[PDB]
Amino acid sequence: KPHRYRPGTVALREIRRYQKSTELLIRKLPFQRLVREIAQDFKTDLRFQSSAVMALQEASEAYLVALFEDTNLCAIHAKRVTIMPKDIQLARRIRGER
Amino acid sequence: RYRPGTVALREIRRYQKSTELLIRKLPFQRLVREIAQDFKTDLRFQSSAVMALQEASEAYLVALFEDTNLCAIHAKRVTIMPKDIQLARRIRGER
Amino acid sequence: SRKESYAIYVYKVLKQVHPDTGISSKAMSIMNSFVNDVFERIAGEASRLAHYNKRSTITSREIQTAVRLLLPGELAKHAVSEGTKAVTKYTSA
Amino acid sequence: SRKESYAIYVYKVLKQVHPDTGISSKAMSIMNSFVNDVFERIAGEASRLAHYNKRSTITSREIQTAVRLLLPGELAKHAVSEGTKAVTKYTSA
Amino acid sequence: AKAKTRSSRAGLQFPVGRVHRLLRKGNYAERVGAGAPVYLAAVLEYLTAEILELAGNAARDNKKTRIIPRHLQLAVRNDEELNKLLGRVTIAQGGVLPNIQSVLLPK
Amino acid sequence: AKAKTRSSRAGLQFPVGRVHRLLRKGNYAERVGAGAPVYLAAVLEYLTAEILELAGNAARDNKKTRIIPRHLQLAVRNDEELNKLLGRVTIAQGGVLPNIQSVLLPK
Amino acid sequence: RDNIQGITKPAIRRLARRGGVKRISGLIYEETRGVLKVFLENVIRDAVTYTEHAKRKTVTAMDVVYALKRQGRTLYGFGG
Amino acid sequence: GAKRHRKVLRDNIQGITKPAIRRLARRGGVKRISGLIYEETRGVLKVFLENVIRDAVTYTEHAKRKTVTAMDVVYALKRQGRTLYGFG
Amino acid sequence: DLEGTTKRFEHLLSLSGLFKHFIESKADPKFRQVLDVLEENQFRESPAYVNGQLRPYQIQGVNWLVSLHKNKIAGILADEMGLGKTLQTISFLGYLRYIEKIPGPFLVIAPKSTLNNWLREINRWTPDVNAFILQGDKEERAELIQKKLLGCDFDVVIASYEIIIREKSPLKKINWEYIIIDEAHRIKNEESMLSQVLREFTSRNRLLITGTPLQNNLHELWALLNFLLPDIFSDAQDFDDWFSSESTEEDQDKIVKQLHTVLQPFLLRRIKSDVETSLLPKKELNLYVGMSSMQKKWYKKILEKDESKTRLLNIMMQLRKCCNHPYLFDGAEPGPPYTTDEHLVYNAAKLQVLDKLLKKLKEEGSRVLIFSQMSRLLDILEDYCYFRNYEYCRIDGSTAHEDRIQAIDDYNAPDSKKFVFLLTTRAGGLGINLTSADVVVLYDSDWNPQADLQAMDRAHRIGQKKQVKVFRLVTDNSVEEKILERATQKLRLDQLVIQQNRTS
DNA sequence: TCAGGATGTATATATCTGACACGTGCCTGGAGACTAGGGAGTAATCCCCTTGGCGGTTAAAACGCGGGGGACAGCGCGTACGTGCGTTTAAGCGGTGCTAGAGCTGTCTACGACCAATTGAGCGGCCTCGGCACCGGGATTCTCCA
DNA sequence: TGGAGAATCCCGGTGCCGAGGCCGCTCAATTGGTCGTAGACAGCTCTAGCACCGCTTAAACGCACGTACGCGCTGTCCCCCGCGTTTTAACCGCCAAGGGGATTACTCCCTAGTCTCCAGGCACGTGTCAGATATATACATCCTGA
Ligand SMILES: Nc1ncnc2c1ncn2[C@@H]1O[C@H](COP(=O)(O)OP(=O)(O)O)[C@@H](O)[C@H]1O
Ligand code: BEF
Ligand SMILES: [Mg+2]
Repeated sequence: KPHRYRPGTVALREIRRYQKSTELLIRKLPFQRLVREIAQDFKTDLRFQSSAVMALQEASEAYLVALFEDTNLCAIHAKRVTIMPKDIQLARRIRGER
Repeated sequence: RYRPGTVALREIRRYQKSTELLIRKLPFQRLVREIAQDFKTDLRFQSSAVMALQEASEAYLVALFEDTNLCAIHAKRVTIMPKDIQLARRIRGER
Repeated sequence: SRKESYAIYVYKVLKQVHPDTGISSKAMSIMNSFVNDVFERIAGEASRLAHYNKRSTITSREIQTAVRLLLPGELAKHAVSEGTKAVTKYTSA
Repeated sequence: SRKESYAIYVYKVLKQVHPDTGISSKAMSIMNSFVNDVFERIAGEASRLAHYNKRSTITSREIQTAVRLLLPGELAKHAVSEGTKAVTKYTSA
Repeated sequence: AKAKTRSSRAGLQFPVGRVHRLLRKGNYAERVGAGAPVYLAAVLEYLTAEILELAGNAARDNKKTRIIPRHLQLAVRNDEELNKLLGRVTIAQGGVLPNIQSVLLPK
Repeated sequence: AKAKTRSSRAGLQFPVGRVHRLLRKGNYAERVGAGAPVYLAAVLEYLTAEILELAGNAARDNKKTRIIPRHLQLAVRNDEELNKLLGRVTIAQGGVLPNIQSVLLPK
Repeated sequence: RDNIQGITKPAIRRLARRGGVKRISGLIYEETRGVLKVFLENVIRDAVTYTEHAKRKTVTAMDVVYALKRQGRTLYGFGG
Repeated sequence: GAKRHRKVLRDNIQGITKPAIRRLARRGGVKRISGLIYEETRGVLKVFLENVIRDAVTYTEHAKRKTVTAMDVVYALKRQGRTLYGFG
Repeated sequence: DLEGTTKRFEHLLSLSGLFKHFIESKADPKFRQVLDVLEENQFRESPAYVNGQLRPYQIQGVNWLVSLHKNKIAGILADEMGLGKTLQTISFLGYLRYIEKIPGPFLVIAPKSTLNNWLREINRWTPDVNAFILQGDKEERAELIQKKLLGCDFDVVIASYEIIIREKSPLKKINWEYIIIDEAHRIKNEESMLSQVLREFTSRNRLLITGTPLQNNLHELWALLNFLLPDIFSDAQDFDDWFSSESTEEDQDKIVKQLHTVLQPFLLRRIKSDVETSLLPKKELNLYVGMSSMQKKWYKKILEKDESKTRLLNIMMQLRKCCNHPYLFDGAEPGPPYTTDEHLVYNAAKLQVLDKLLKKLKEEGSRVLIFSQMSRLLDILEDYCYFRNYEYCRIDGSTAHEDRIQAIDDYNAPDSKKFVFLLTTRAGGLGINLTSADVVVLYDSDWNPQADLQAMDRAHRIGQKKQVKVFRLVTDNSVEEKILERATQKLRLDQLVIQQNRTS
């Protein structure tokens, strides 16, 4: 029989890995395309610096990590372990971002 | 007799319609003076200063209670609880 | 001593908007505070912009940019339109 | 074009604290940003203190009060101690 | 000759001269342009007029002829852009919007 | 006479002259006292030395000899005063403190 | 001297009702008293710092307004 | 034939893939994730980026430039009350 | 080393004292020490270890190369492409294998479409040579390195441009004899990583090869040249300002003789026209066609920025896409099913004349080759070939290692009904031979006209039994006209001096 | 399901009063006028840097699938919270009494701005080796099913 | 109550590239004068904050009582995790080519500083009417029982 881990073991191992590391977690080209597309709706034909795009990505990832921590707290509060869109919405609503 | 949860809703409507303060003036003032006693001794307060403190404190507590209510509903309850308050403050980052 | 505020100007605007409506003292003080707070926000943002570009003169262009940064969405368009109209009339006459 | 920063000074402080530890380049950029940010916070608070009291000078009393308003607890206490020490030494010598 | 105030020649009600003075005496920059006060005063007048008309409508809905902090609160918190602008502001003697969650209401 | 820097006179490491120039050109007030730059330089040096000491301990705690943004992040977020001070600050490439919730772990 | 108990139970219930709380636990009261004390401590400490810097001995309404503004809670209606 | 038009489906916001979002949640400390979290996260990120980019572009356009710079992005973030260290 | 330096100067100083001037124009290590003492004081039979016949100029080139080897000096086989220079190289490696009896470690570099050809010809001619095509993933390279490359069980190894960059460390450990560099066009830049890693290897000799010489500048020239004899030059702007760029200011055009005489024995270039080896030239036509009427509207939409709300950050490339083909701009093809019919040819300007020419050449028996820059445009051409149901093979960038080979063989199979052959420009036409084809057509113009010349002569080599009929497509009243004008400008900025090199 | 009792809430009308709208008088701050000079604008030049495509590799995303474990719904029960009532208690308002200290004016001096001459500390450019990040094998530890 | 497989750590060797030290120069920091005004300090006024007492009454409090809700337990099923396999697009090198951002020099007009003067805005009365307050009737709505 193939050797399978119990569900959650790999989750915890990944959690330790990614809280140990510090590299960026989103692919740079997809992120850059997204940034350029969003900018297209404000001023046509802009021209970003590489450092500018990197700063945007740093800030975005930090923001999302903090939001997921808050979402985890809300999900635990509801006596769950699975984070859900209502959990995200509650976190943002309490933060005052809705 | 009214069934539980009726006078409470009536009070909700009344106090959301009203505007005045909800804490007694002299108890709040004694509390303020006692707290300030720990920073510098023998202060002296303007009446408008104490009134401003009361307005700010009541506004703060009311908003905090709205957030606590949201958390309580989120856990499928109708009864706010200390852990609801703690969650609200932790999310806001006051911890 | 003589202490100044925006009460008379707020009252003139009120009589232009609702011609037969008064305003109480506490509300008047609140709106005085509002005008001061908004003034200070805009002026501070304009100051920071001017220092950012190594200039040393706050002009209507920095005021316009600060308005666009602070005011939200649909308010910004009307605000900049009113400012442009006023400056244009002021320079023309 | 010349561009000035706090690299040499942060490095001297580092060599006083940890005599053999080095420091990378991104870490130094972060420390430079940190120093600039704290400078701006303290200076802005002192500015508004001076304006509130209708003064036109930023003195060590304003700087001390701004430190006491910004830094928390033990940081405030030791920072006040250090600033006072430096000013006393500066005047006496 | 006979003076004609800057506010008048700009078509405003707020004081252009006073705003000019406040800008200069506020340590915002070394110099202050000539159209900066006109622009700023026009913007301040616009915002004041906006809040005033909303508060006037609220007071009329309440069948009063005078505006009060409750009416200012209602106007600000019912207009979403003004509410976003004044998001971290407490209005003395303001109150709160009437609001009850759906789940609390009886079925 | 003979030049002796104000930083040396105060017994500091940060540039009192540079701080004085920056306070002058920053348009913070109309005038700048003579002890303000000394006080401000002393405060900035104190805070810098505090964080550098903590980060150096963090770096030595990983058997390293050079301080990196991860080490700065660890020091700041582990000291509670500095965490309270830099509560709104994101440190680039800093990462996160290791923390798994109590109920997530296997019982 | 037990002044925090001066913030009675009915006062807290009134605040909760204005916030919209239909049904309240029983442990809420001590929790809310602690929260209120912490908030007051922060604001009053900043206000007293402003007062002491101005070399006054009376806490004015403007000091409270400034302290609230510094902590991020702007307050309209108490002068400027 | 008819292969020159087989791939027209980028939709850049989809570029933030499911595994990337899951990695972000793992660093946040999340043990288990619902399946609807991905679309919600994409929406949240889009709103955040729109706000920041609007502010940065306003700064740039004020400066009579055509190149958004790291400083402009930093100042937009700081104006939103999210101070960022490490980019000058 | 220094003995080798003295041996090199024995033949370098045997040329003009210009090498002395270069040594004495340095603004200097102990090379002067061996310079001062000297200052004050074959096989023309086409040797039979090959399996075939050597051409006369081929034998002459081999003799020049062995003269360089005996002098221990370097050079550049700048002979025009398709002159059996592969045969020259194979006979030269056979010379080193047999006359000196030294088959050792050798290194050859070729483009990916061309790693096949070198191994095929070396097997066809000297099957006594152990050669590899070092291809495969990390693991397929892993056992290749571990077993045979580490086991020293080879003579020559054939790799691609990037694989050497990937395997520098397991290759630095092997000191070489030759680093054979086909199509040496990557070297034109000094900061190119290929150059950066090829200053690292240490072979006894360094035989640079090309299809065409320098592209733009004396800058380019010394960029190639430095990696021939580096310890001799080791200088950057000395070489430039010493020659002053064809007398860029006085326009004397006589100081070029100094450079030209320096390089004449220091390089070896021959023309196909002089030694025919095929006795048949090539024709050339520029089919100036009008820019299509329908896409006139979108071309206006691009000029006046009229479709809308899209980026234009490289107006060059945008207009170039428009000049190539309308449908690339993501929406010119309105059909939700994306109809495939005569409307495509109707809407594209070039394709109408192209269809006429295809109908002509199918009957005429012309076996055609097509080059392009846009892989997406080649996608559209593949769909249109499906429309006309022609046999072909599509080689593009990033197809495969084996699939390139099999498609080439299928096209070049005798009596192959593959009428057309879709190909890119910068990945396809860099050394392969397609004499089975006769006519070559360019869909677009390229900002490297020397690369264009590299392209057309794919079928115009030894083995061409028909007349080469070149049909370049240029769009009338388009920016491609200015493309062609600048192309001609850069042709003449180089070709005059290239033609002076041979005469004097 | 509805009826009728019971309770709280809105609607109507008559009466005070004190907060606001308005008029007077005055004085100080804004407008008009004029000058100097420095900041901002404009032109020309240059050179680094951003963009778009491809080529080729290869790591990561996408996809399918079994299965298990966690979300979720229902049920019971027991106690903690809401509603009401009589008793007590302290808030609120008024009044009298007193003085600390807030706020203002006047003098004058010492401290900070500004300028000019001088010099040395810090910045950009340049070279070099040691800390660090793999890379492979081997050893240990963890997890999971018996 | 177990060995077996996968994960992880231990240790040594290797290549590299960026941190750290040296060096010329230039521009900002220091030193020394003069000069003008901010504010330090004294002295005066009178506001408003602190303290206490008396009386009314509205809220707080303590207790009884009942039920609605929180919480524990059980079962079910659906949807997420884990892993193997195929496909796709990210990533870095490369090639051109312009363009945009920085620098430099010169010019002019727009803002600060100064002075004169008068009217707009502020402090101070004054009446009066919008709102606060008190009663009375109408109606909605909740709740137990049918
Ligand atoms: N001496 C010769 N004898 C027979 N065939 C030749 C000779 N020289 C060249 N060829 C043919 O001409 C073609 C040219 O190929 P190659 O030598 O690779 O040219 P290049 O090296 O210039 O690309 C080869 O396919 C070969 O078959
Ligand atoms: F003549 Be070679 F194939 F370029
Ligand atoms: Mg050949």
